[PDB]
Amino acid sequence: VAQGPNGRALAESMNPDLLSAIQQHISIERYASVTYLAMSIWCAERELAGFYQFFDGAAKDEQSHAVHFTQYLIARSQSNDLQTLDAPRQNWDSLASLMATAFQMEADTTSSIQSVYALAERNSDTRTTVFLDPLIEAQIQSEDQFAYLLGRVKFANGDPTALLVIDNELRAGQTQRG
Amino acid sequence: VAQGPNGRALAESMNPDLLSAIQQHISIERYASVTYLAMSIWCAERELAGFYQFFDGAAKDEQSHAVHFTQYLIARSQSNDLQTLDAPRQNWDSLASLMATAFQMEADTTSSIQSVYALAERNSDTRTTVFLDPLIEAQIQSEDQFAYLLGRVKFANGDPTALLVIDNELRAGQTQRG
Amino acid sequence: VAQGPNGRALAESMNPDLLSAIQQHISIERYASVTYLAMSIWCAERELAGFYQFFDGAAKDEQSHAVHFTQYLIARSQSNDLQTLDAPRQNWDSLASLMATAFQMEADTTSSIQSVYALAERNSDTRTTVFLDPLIEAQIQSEDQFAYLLGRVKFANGDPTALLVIDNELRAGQTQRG
Amino acid sequence: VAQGPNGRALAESMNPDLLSAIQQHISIERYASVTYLAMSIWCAERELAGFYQFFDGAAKDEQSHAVHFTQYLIARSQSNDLQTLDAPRQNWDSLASLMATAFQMEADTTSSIQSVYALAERNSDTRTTVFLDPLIEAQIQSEDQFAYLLGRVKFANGDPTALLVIDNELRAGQTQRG
Ligand SMILES: [Cl-]
Ligand SMILES: [Cl-]
Ligand SMILES: [Cl-]
Ligand SMILES: [Cl-]
Ligand SMILES: [Fe+3]
Ligand SMILES: [Fe+3]
Ligand SMILES: [Fe+3]
Ligand SMILES: [Fe+3]
Ligand SMILES: [Fe+3]
Ligand SMILES: [Fe+3]
Ligand SMILES: [Fe+3]
Ligand SMILES: [Fe+3]
Ligand SMILES: [Fe+3]
Ligand SMILES: [Fe+3]
Repeated sequence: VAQGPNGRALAESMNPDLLSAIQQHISIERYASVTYLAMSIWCAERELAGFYQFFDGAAKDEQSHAVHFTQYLIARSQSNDLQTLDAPRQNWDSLASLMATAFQMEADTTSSIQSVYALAERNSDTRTTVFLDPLIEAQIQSEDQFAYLLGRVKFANGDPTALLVIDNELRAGQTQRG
Repeated sequence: VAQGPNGRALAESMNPDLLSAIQQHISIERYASVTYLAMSIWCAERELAGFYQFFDGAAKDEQSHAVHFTQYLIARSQSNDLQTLDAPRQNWDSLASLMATAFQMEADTTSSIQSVYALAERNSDTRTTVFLDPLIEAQIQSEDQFAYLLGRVKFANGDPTALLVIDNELRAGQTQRG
Repeated sequence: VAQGPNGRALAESMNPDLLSAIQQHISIERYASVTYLAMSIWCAERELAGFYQFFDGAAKDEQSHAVHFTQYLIARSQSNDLQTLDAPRQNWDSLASLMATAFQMEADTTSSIQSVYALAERNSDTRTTVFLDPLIEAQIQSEDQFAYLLGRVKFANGDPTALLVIDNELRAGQTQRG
Repeated sequence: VAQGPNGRALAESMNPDLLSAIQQHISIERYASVTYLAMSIWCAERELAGFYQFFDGAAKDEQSHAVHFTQYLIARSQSNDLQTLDAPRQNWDSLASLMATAFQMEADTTSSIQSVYALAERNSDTRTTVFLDPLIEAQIQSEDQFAYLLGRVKFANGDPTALLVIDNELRAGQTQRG
């Protein structure tokens, strides 16, 4: 029985480029987390309590996704390499602009997973594509959800009255088309 | 005991023009169904989640009405003839325009039933008028409901803020005067 | 943030040939639905109440599958295009012939999904293959089920007594190998 | 306040031909009752216990229908006139022949109601058409049910084995398409 790079028994070696891609993606999940924390704060600073609570939960969820990836590397007997985390964006001129950044962040998360997915297929790593399949499925739902929140905020067309109604929806947990 | 056109024992023959009228009306119910599906999609594309859920349920209800009619022909030992279904309308410039089409669709459904009703009376088919009586009663309630939804949307006068409030009413199931 | 063809925020563009293939497949699910409705009617006309109830439920399930696909296009910010629906087949000389058509309809549904799947892989659309994966899994179970119902009816070798026993199985919900 | 023919306060006079038609129809319901009793006995004599129980209940139901009509005449302040009741048919060469007589008996019951209905319309007696409307609705269901039982027995094509299976269905209360 061979030992993998993290010291555990190795079921099958992993291509180093694929390992680096996964380590890089863990950073993207962690960056999404701190970005949603920043967005939560921006919302709280403007008394948008429902948006604040939504993004506060979204930040914890993104961290959970990152940890989920670290567990996969452990399972594959590969080393984790937790990286320096950039500071998030923290300033937006409107809620609509913030929600656009949030949507792009989800689309960018999926793109990163897709890039890892393509590299795993290049290396015939079926464990990794199977591991990523449910995460892409969750990304479709997340993109649908953030397209819903962004589009609903844009529908409000900057009217504070409409944004308060949407804010109360989010505080109630009404955060998807349903 | 005579056998009816669908092969079952025949309680009483049905005039072929009346049969064709019923088969035609089944198509109208099926067309109402796919129209409400199209309207549900239009609403979902604009993040009008409550209107989407309402029309999604309305589409299933219209299909149930169609099946209810096929069961009556079975009960009368008459042949069903499921027809080609036209594509629905799929484009509207506003929610108010969509709701106007929806109201007209309900009024047109009732007109079709009324036409079948008149033909059954011409042929002294009391089974068919008795069968249609509760369906006309349900049409009155449906017309009242869609006049309510259309009128409430028109009252909003295109204000997104008011349409969001109405959207949330529909998501809660507040879809009639009550 | 770019807007997709249906107006929603776009996470990633979709190849137009892949979009048309998905729109075409939605038609196949809707056609399976009306085909199972026709089969339900054929069974009811022959007092095969269990087969009638089975196909009545199967028709609603196929419609649900179609709606599931329309929701995916919404999630991808792609336009739906609900198409004209052909009239179903409505005449069979025996229950065994009807069940053969039903089995082929399920196999043909899977073939259509497989064709969409191959086109998504050609375009590296991992969202679409992930979306279709569970639907292919459900197709395996559906093909297993309809091979079971077809084979059991063929085992009956046209004996009405055996078909009544099977009819009662279906009315009880005994519709799979289990 | 005028007194009606049965002595009670009279809300509106009834045409004597319409009264005789209703009195005649009460006889038809009573005759259906004793016919179903005879059919129950025929079935019991052949150990068809499920068919026996079905027709035993059907006989009581027909009597209830007759009483329902006598109550309407009371409500209209009209005299009842309970008539001599013919002896039922009591001999059949097969269960299929018996079920054909049963189906015709239901169709004939509806025809009698229809004849009363037409006479009430001739006399603009809207109380009577309203009273008969739900009874015609029940007749549609009864005709559907007896077409189902007759057709299922005919499907058995005289095989005792199939008739035993159907007999057990009826004993379990499985007496309609459902
Ligand atoms: Cl805004
Ligand atoms: Cl509007
Ligand atoms: Cl067969
Ligand atoms: Cl027989
Ligand atoms: Fe994530
Ligand atoms: Fe995310
Ligand atoms: Fe999978
Ligand atoms: Fe309808
Ligand atoms: Fe309707
Ligand atoms: Fe009525
Ligand atoms: Fe399907
Ligand atoms: Fe299927
Ligand atoms: Fe009766
Ligand atoms: Fe009866």
